[PDB]
Amino acid sequence: SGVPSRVIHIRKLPIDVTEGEVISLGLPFGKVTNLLMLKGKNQAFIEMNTEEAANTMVNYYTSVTPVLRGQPIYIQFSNHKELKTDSS
Repeated sequence: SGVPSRVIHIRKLPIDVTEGEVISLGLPFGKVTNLLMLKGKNQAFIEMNTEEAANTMVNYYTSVTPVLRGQPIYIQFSNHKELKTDSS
């Protein structure tokens, strides 16, 4: 059944790109509730307002990968409950 997936961990992405793109892809998936580009190890994390959104994000990308102006940026699920906002 449903899979606890709210945060979408974007891989193979040069954290720093533009949101309009990252979110642009999520548009059809549903709605973006947040987009934090962790420059750390080139990894982004977006939060979908609906479960059907988060899933479709990675699920659909299960085969087809999204790129940026010619830069393929993988979109995978998260590895934690939910994205924490700094410290409130």
